[PDB]
Amino acid sequence: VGVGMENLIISTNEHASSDQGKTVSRATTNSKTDANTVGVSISAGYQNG
Amino acid sequence: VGVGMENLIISTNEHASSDQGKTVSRATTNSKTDANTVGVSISAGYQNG
Repeated sequence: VGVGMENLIISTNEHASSDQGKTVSRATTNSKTDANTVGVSISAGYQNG
Repeated sequence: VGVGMENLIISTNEHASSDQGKTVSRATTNSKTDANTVGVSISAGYQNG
């Protein structure tokens, strides 16, 4: 009795995945600011004096 | 009866994974602001008086 092989079949055990996603968002911002400025200027020249 | 070994084969049981991803997004912003300023200036000098 002998055994002969006629075909070899390979099944790869790899895992494949796919993902699909959607996002919607809304943001609201309120801002409040105050500023203070102090300035000093010195000028000197000759305009008819 | 004796047993002799001719080859040793090692199969490492480590898990390898790869991931590929793409993203597209769009944002829209609307802004509204109001500002108020009050200023006071004092000047003193000598220009023909």
